[PDB]
Amino acid sequence: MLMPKKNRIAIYELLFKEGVMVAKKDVHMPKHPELADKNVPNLHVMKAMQSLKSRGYVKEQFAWRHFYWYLTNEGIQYLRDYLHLPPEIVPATLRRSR
Amino acid sequence: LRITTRKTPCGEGSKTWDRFQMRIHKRLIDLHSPSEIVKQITSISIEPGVEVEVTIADA
Amino acid sequence: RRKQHSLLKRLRKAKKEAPPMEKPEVVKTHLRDMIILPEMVGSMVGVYNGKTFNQVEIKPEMIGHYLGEFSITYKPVKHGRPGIGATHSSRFIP
Amino acid sequence: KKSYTTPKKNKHKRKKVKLAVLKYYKVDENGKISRLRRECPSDECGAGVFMASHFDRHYCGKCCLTYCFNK
Amino acid sequence: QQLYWSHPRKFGQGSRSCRVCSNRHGLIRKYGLNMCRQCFRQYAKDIGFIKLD
Amino acid sequence: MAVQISKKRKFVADGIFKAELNEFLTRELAEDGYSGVEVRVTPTRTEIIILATRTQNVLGEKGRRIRELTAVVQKRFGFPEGSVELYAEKVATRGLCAIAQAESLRYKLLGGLAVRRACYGVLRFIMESGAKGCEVVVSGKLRGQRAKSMKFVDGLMIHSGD
Amino acid sequence: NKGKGGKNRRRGKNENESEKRELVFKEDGQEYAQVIKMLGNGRLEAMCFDGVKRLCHIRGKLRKKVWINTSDIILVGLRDYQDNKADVILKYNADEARSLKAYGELPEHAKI
RNA sequence: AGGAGUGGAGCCUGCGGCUUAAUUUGACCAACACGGGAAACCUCACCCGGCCCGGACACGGACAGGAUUGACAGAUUGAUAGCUCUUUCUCGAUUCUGUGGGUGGUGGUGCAUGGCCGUUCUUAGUUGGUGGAGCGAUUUGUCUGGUUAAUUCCGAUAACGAACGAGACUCUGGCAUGCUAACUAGUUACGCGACCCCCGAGCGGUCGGCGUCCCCCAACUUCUUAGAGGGACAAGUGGCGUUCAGCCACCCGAGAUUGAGCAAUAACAGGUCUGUGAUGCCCUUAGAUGUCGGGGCUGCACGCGCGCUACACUGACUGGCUCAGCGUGUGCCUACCCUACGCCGGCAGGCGCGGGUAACCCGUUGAACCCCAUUCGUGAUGGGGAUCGGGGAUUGCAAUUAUUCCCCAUGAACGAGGAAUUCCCAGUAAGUGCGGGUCAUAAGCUUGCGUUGAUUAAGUCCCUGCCCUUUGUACACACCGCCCG
RNA sequence: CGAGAUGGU
Repeated sequence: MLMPKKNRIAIYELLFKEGVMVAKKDVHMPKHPELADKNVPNLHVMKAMQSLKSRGYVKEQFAWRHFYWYLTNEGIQYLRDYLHLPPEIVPATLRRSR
Repeated sequence: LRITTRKTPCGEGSKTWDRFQMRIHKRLIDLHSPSEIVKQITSISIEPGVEVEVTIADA
Repeated sequence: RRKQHSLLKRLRKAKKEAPPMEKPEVVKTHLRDMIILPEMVGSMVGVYNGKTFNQVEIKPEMIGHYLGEFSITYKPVKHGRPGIGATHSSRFIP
Repeated sequence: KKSYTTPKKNKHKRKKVKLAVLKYYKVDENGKISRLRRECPSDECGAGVFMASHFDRHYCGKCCLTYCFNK
Repeated sequence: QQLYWSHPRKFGQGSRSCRVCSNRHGLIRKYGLNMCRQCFRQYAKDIGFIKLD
Repeated sequence: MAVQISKKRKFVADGIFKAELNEFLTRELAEDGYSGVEVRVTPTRTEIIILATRTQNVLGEKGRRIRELTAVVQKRFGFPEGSVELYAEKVATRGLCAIAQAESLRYKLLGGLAVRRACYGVLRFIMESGAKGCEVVVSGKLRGQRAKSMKFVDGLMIHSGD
Repeated sequence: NKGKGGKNRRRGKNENESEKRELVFKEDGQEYAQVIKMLGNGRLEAMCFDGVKRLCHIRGKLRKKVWINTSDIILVGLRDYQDNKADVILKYNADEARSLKAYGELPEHAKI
C-alpha cells in the first residue's frame, strides 16, 4: 500500500481548507508539523502531492530544501467531489483585497 | 564578527584568501519618569533599521 | 551488550552438542570487537575478514584479547621491480 | 561505474497462497451456530477475530508480535 | 517494511549539512551560519558581511 | 523564546531570513517583473513591501496571489496567524534597474529573438532612460559548437575604488 | 596527472590509458604479432605466431599517440587481397600480454 | 653586502613506484600541510555480502467467498532482515500485473557550456569620433628633450576634443590635559569607618607608611570607551634646475616613505560537471550505477616536496620573583557551551554547588622566553629522545592495524651538514608563547595577536626577468620556430 | 671575444 486511507483524507482535507501546502525535502522525519499531528509522516505528504501535481490539480515551486504547493480550480472541483462537501463551499480564500 | 575563506571554489591556483567582517554598535540611555510616558517618546523617529529595547527597572 | 549475547548462545549450543572428546563445529560471525571471555575457551569461531571467514581454535592464552586480533585484513608485502617514473632519471622520450 | 557480475540464488519475491474466504463458523442444526477457532483474550481483538491453530501453538495474526500460547 | 532502516547520527559529518544545497564538505559552523563555504561567498552581501582589509 | 538569544546570533539570523525570502520571490515572480523586497517591524506585526514593474500580476484576479503568498510566508517561517502583511509597489524609472533589464533580456532571448537585435534593443532603452553609461555581456555557444562572448557598451563606466 | 615527456605543449587532452582497459581478443580477419624491425615513413616489419612475416602500417588513429617499438606485441588486421600487407589495430602492455598467454591465447613464442 | 637557513640525522605529513579483493580520485613558475582533504562508524566515490521502491501518470487485465498488506514458532542467516522454506492467522480497493513513459545518479565528457577562481602582468598599459597620410593591410593623435613611483607633469606639435587604467577613494596606525559624558569604566578626595607596623618631626596621636579593606545622598574626566571636529601642504629657510615641472639638505612639529582593500583592454583549449534543485549530449534504471554489516583510503626493497626536534656551558635541571594583546562562550532541524569556589586522588580524573545569552560571569585573562639563586664539568655527558615492555583514566553505539591523556622502565642516529638552492631592508629578520578554523574525541597545518629585538644597504645591470625605442629575419604552430647532406 | 648541440602530445 502507499498509505492508509485515514492518512490520505487528512492530507486532502488540510489542503482544501488552507488552499496551500509547505514541506521540506527530507523523507526521514517521523511527523509532519502543524495539523498533520495525530500521526502522518511527511514522506506521505510528498508522495501524495506528487500524485496530485501530475493530474494538473496543484502548482509546485521549490527553494532552499522546501517545496511549496498552491491549489487550482480543477483541483478545487476534484477535492470537493472526493471529500463529499456541499457544492457552495470555498473555505480557503474569497474576500477581494484593497 | 570575522570570517576568513579561500577564494577558489575548487582548490587550484596560488593560495589567496577573502577577509569578511561585520560591526555592531550599542548604546544605553536612562530616564527618571512614569511607566506611562516612555511608551510615548519611544515611538517616534524609530523608522530606520535600529533595534530598540526597554526595561522597567535597572537604576 | 544489547543482542551481542546471541553469539554466546550459539557457542554454548555448539559446546553442549559436540560428540564426547571431539571438537565442536564452527560458529561464523562478523563480531570482530568481541572480548574473549572465559566462557569461550576450547571453542571454534570463524571471524570475518572483509571477504572470507578465518577459523580460530580459542586457546586459554587468548583471554582478554579481541576476536578480530587473530584474523588479518591484508597480505604481507613482497616487492616486484620498480616501474617507469619511480626516480627522476627514469624519463621516456619516443 | 562498471558492468555487473550476477548472483545465482535468484528470486524476485515469494508467491502468496490463494484460498477460499471462511471456514471458522459451522451451522449444525436449523438456527444452531458453532465457532470453530477461538478469539484471543484482549482489549481491541476481543470479538470476531480468531487465533490460528498450528501443530503445537495458538497464535493471533492481528497482535502479531505477541499473543502466542504454547498448546 | 524494515525495523532496522537507520544508524546513529548524533555527531560527526553524518549529522550536519548545508542549509542551501545539502552538501557536507567545507561548511561554516561560526555564529550559527551552517552554510557551505561556496554558498557563503554567494550570499555574504545579503547576510550583511563586507570587506575593508 | 523562554530566554533570549545573544546579539551576535540575532544579527546573523535576521540576515539569513532576508536572503531566503529574496530567493523565493526571485523565482516565483520572474516573468512578473520582480526587482526587490523590503521588510519592517511594528508591535505584533511584520510588513513586507515588494517591488515589481507589473503589480497587477503580483495581486491576481481579486488579490488571490497576495493571499497565497501571505499563507506560504507565514507557513514556512513560523509567524503566528495574521501578523504578516504583503504590499506590492510599482518600480520607478525601470530603465535604471539592472535586475529588470537582465530578466526582460532573458525572456526576449528565450522567445527566439536574435542575439545582437535583442542586445542593442536594451542598450538603447537604458541610455534613453538617462543613465551615464552601461555594459551588456552575453556568453556561451553563440553560433556553433565552440563557445564565444559579445560585449555591448555605451557612455561612462568606472571599475576601481570605493 | 604525471607527465613522462617534457615541453610547453599542455595544449592537448590527457591520454588516460587507465581504469576500464577491458581485454581485447581476435575476431575473423585478425592476428597477434611481435615487431621485428621499424622502418621510416610510419611502417614496420612484424611476425605473427603461426609464422607468416608481413610488412605492416600504422593506422591514422594511432599517429603520434600509441608509440610502437621493437619486440612489442600488437593486434593486426589482414587484407582479403595483397596478403603480404596489413595494418596495426592495438598495442598490448606487458601486463596485458601476460594475461593473453595466461588464457592460452598465444603460442609459447612471444617475449614479455 | 649580509642575516636565519634548506640540502646531511630521527620523526610527522603530501606525491610517484611497488604490493593488493580494494589499497577510490583530481592537480605535474602557474601540481605535491592543495580539494578548506586532522577518513575508527558516518563522510564514501573503492572492495566482499544482504534487505528495500522512495517505478508519478495513462491504457488493458485481474478483483468484495475479495486486488493486496503484515507476522508468532522451527529451519535458515553476520543478523530479532517474515529475505527465503514449512504453517495459518491478518488487512481491505491504498495495491498487484503487461505495455508505454518517468525518476534518481560524488556515473562519462572541464576538448560541448554558465558561474567562480588562478595566470600572462605589479608592471604602465589600452580605445572611438571628426581631420591629415597611403591602391592597401595599416598609421598619426599615443612625441625629440627634461621630470616622476606612474602614458605623472612641463613642453614641443597635422592634429583637435574626449573615454578606461594610474592617482583621488574606503578601512587602518601614530597626535588633542580642547569638546560631548558614563553605578556593564576609572581617578582624586574626604564625612569618614576598619586591620597591620612604629620605621617617622614625634606616642600606642591629630599628623606618617601600606590596600583590588568598605560605604558616599563628594567632586571630576588625566588614565578606559567612542561620537563630532582639528592637523601636513613639499607649507617655511638655503642650494641645484632650458630657473618651468621638479630634486637635495635643514628648522619647527605627534608626524616630512605606516600597512592593507578595490583595479583596464585582449587572452589560456589553465582549474572546477566531486559546491549546487546551474546545465546540453551520452550511459544506467528492480539480479540497479538510488540502505544496512565488515574491510580499504594507514599496506613498504626504493626516489622527491612543505615541516617539527636537536647536535649542548651565550646550556640543561630544581626552586624563587614579576609583565600581554587579538578572540570565543548554553546550537533556533541538528541537542554539545565558557567556568569560579569547596571536598577526594601522585597524576590524568571524579563529586557537590554557584555565575554568564556577556565593558556585568570564567577575568585585575598571575602566558612563555627573559630575570635572581642552586647542582653538573667538555664525557654521545645530568646534551638528544627515536624505538619498545607493563599498568591507570576520559570521549564514543564501537578504540585490535596501538583516538587522545597520565605513570615507572628502555635510551637510536646526531659533534653544525657534498654538488646545489629559498626568504628577507625596521618594531622588519629571528627567538617566544596565546586565540580562531576543523572538533563527540584531537595539532608537528593554516589564519590572526602580543612580547624580546639585531648585523648589513641607501646601490647596480653582472646573473635571471620586465617596460620603451631603433635594427635584422627564410619565424606567424610565432626560437621549445624553420631547415641541409 | 673560454665552452653553449637538440625538440611526441
